[PDB]
Amino acid sequence: HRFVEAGRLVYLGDGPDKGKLAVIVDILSTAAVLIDGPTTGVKRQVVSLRWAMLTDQVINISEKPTTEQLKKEIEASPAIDTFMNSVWGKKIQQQRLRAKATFEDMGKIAKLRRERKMAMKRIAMSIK
Amino acid sequence: EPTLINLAREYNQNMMICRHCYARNPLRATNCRRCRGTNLRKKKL
Amino acid sequence: LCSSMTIKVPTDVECTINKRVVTVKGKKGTLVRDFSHAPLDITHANDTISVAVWFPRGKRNALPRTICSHIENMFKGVTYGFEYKMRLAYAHFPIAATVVDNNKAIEIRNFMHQIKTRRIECLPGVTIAMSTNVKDELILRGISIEDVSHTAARIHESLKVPNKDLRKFLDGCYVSSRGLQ
Amino acid sequence: SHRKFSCCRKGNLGYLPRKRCTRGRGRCKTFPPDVQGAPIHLTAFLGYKAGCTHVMRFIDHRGSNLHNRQAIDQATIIDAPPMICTAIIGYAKTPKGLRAVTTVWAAHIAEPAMRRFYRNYFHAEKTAFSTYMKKAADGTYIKEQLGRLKQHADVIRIVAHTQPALTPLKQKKADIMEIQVNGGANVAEKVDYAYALMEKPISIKDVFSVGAQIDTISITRGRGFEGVVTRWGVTRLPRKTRRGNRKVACIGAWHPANVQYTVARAGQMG
Amino acid sequence: EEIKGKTFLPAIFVGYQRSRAKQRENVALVKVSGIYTRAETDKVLGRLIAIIHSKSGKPIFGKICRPHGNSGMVRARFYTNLPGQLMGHKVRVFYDN
Amino acid sequence: IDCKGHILGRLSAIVAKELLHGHEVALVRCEKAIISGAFRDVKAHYLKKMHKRTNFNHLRGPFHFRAPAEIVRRTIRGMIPYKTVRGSDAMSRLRVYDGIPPCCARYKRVVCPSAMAYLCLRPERRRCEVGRVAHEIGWQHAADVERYEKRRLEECDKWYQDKIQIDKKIAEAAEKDAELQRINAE
Amino acid sequence: MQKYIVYGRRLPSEKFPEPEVFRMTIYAPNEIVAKSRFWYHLKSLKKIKRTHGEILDCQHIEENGDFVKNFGVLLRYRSRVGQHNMYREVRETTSARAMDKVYSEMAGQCRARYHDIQIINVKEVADEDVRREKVAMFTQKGVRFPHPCPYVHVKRAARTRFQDRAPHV
RNA sequence: UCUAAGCGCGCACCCCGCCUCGCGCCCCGCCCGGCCGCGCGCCCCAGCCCCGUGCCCCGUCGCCGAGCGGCCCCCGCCCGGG
RNA sequence: CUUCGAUGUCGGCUCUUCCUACCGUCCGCGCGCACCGGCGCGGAAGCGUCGGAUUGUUCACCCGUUCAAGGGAUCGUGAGCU
RNA sequence: CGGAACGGCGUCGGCCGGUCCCGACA
Repeated sequence: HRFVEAGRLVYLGDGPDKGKLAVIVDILSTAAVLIDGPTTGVKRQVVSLRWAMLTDQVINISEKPTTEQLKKEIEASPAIDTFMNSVWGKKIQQQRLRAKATFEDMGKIAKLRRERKMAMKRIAMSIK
Repeated sequence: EPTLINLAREYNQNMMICRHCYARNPLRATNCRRCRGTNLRKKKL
Repeated sequence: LCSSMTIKVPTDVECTINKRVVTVKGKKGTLVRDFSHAPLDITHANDTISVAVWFPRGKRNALPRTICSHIENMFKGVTYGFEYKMRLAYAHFPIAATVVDNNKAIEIRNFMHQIKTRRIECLPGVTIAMSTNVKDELILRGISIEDVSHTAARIHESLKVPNKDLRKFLDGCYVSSRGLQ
Repeated sequence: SHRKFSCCRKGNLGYLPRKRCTRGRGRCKTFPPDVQGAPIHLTAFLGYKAGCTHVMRFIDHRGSNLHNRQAIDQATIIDAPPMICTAIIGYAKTPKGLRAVTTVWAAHIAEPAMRRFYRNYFHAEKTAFSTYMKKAADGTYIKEQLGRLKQHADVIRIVAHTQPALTPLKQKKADIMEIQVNGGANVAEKVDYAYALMEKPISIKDVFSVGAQIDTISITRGRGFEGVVTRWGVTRLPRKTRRGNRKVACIGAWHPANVQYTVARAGQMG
Repeated sequence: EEIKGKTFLPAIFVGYQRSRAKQRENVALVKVSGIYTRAETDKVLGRLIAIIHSKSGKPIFGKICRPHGNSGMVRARFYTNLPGQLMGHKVRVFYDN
Repeated sequence: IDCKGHILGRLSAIVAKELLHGHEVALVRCEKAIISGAFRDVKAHYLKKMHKRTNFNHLRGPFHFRAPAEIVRRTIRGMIPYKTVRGSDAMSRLRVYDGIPPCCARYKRVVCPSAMAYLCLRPERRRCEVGRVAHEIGWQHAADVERYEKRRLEECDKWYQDKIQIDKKIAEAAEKDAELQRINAE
Repeated sequence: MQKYIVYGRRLPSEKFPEPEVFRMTIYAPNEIVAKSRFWYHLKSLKKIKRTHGEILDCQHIEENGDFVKNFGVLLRYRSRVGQHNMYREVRETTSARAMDKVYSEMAGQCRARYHDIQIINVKEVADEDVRREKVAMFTQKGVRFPHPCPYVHVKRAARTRFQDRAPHV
């Protein structure tokens, strides 16, 4: 299950476009692949398959589809939405939000995280 | 006896010996299993 | 690149493959072989088991076919069985082979007038019987080729002349026929 | 250069260190294998060497010249007065080895056992087991603790004490020794057999049989500081050696630069 | 103590800025938690940190000055100099000031 | 840290650094750690490493501990400055056990993925468990450690069945001030 | 790495007022190495040293990288035994990127550095003309293979190190 | 086709036992007393059964008890003979 | 090259250790291996490799026997000896 | 894993020739 084929939505594990969604277009080798992300921010690039973890959704794609043809299909296909509403999708959105947190914000959250640890002790003691 | 002597010769006499390894090796062998890639075989009656 | 091979499942045998453990069920029994020692995508695919190794390099390419053959030996062994026939070969001294237990072990005595007694215990799933019509011959019958083959190698290994010229002293128990019936 | 003439090392190096034994008396160290479902039996007994006699025996050994012939052979008498069993130790085999669960003692321990527990019985305060005799003697304590052994132990042993009053020895204190109970169908069969013997004499006639073989275990006769020739068996040097002939002439070579553990040295023999 | 409701982000004083030849006890290397990248270190740069002296019980304050390697370790300077028996002991980058 | 599947050297180096940050690590199930390479060769290395001993007195010499946790501990004493106080104290902070003993059964255990042999080591690099090499060099508790880890697992599962049941009650208490923190914690 | 078309000729002389202008297409990291490689060839090929010559242009070509093509390169390389000729095919978006792949493969398998390798020609083989099975395997219309290295998401473990469970792949 | 996966047998060698020493620890007896900590599913990675999280606050407000896991405490000589 | 305001200088005796480039014993395999024997080869340093005549001799040589490899350790071994 | 002449049907990569839908006697 989950294969490197044209259209597979790929999460970008590393690189300039980490944390972004793209579609495989052509496979140069097992090592590489040409991905582009018109709906997202990824421009057309050749990335190593290492930097791109496969996601279950595969988008319908015309062979060698440029950026404009690929965008029409990527916009029409409901695959990006299905992945973004998924458990992996929701985590990616949550991870995106976490990165933009100032030192002042990191403190806010740490107080609200200690408050939770204590709340669970108060609740677990209650569950007798 | 005859056939049983042939069956025993199959398991005891029909082989190929590598001259360096001295290893028993099949009769259609090209290279010795132990003396890796050593191509020199024989077997005597 | 996928190096694939395919085997066709006989309908005499109902086979289940989970993980890399393959269980075949046949008239003569159920055999279970685990192939998790190697990287293979074995698939049921209607009536065809396909081993399917992926990205094969030097010996990964070798794996698809041994597994497919190890599975068809399981299918054949459950459907027909395996009988390896072993003929005791001697000259001056007759070998005495006695089948013991519920036909689950053998004792070979009088090898070259030796006071030693050599009992070889058949592996679980192989039964040793004497020839009903062949003379000086042992029939090893079981559903597993590896079990029936290993049991017969031990019987051959037990009867080994100590020193001497094995070419002149060609006595021993030797596998004569290996076959499904 | 080489020694030039092959000769073995004088001495066994598995009997090293050759030091005076720190253990008080001979200890068993290991016990006979447990063996499952055998007849239940006691593995060891403590005795005191008495003497040696020499016996005439009829030897039925076929293949020996002395078959259906007569032999005078040395034999050693060991005095073995009955031993009172006083306790029952259970050990559970664990990842760290056998670790004792508990040792349950009898409600009454005889004076020779108590004597072992104090250096001078007369000037001793005699407090040993004082609270324990009160906690025991109700019956319930022993059973509840024996129940702990049945549930959490694998190796049940009986702790026995020799009676020195029945011996010509000047000891007056009982040698206390653990003896394994082997052959039980279940652990509970061993503890139950042990309870029958608790606070009661056990005799050699029950423990061993004529014709059976026994491993004697004891501390040897002592000769004190002894020289290399007597202690290790080294050859006395020729009579003209200045500094004496009773020594190992070279204790090593220039390299390794320290004297080796395998080189014979003077010290305690016995 | 001056620090009571000061929340803090856990950190550890790993050791002095050293080479396998020469040690510089003036600057101390601190591993701030949740910071694994030299670029991540910017968020905690120029911030007050403290190490509680183990004999005294009182805080030796200091500031985080600059990043040490690509893996987050920061270089920090303290009002005095850390005694060297305080390596591995925790440092506290306060969320407040 | 459960050393099940952890490559000996690659886990030890992650642990040695945490011992030097004053972290008080305890390593359980060391017997299940993995040494890369054919067993016959791994055993041969551990049997060659046991041949080095001070000729004059072997009791003055290197000590070869045959137990899996004692091998694992010597691996860390190599990647630690032990003669110095910083490293001698760090060596004190380490507790290593084969199996999960009763002392460590009730602690929460983590696993370092970077040092595990499924992610590291290609399929085919011939893995070897530490315990097997230990019984070949001379550990005497291989069977006793398994027999206890079989009974430990049996209680673990009985406890888990009760734990799944209790957690439902804990999770069912999702109404309180905890929701207020969750909404803010974004 | 970059791709340059370098034009150069011998200096004008009284016996030869106009000298011949020679153009070569050199794949090199920088303009200075491209000019250096050009002169190495024009010394051996046409007996023109840099001292006796002028480089009239070292143009940089920015080839379009939108779609993958198959490239076919022929090179001459020098081993510790002696010079050898070799044809390597590579599927890459551009020729400059194709020489990076070839140089990387020649460094790793043939232990050959850039200065040993001389590039006789690079060309775009069509899917029909590809002669290497590594290249041909992916020329096919629909090529689907599992992720070759999905365990390589261990990039999480450095940042994480300890984790409650061992992650599935 | 003994080997590449898989498997059997296998050396006066090696490792273990038995044996010699044994730091520590254990159980018990006398004594039964303080001090400390707060936290448990398992497997498998060519099913990986839904993943790519979590914890991220050991004082930062946490510290009762309960239960478990610890740790410490504890134990004569002279003299006479062997 | 290092030691000459000094590192005692051959063989024997005595004593330990070490190596393998293995003579016998062990395990396989090969012979122009019928057997007995020999002989070649790979693994193998656990044990054994002795008593004497001449010589200061190591070596040599011869006699004998359970038939007898080779070496290293400041050419091991002088506040050990001769 | 200082290292040689020489071996390798270990595995990858090349160069150059020969046959194969005139199926590599049926």
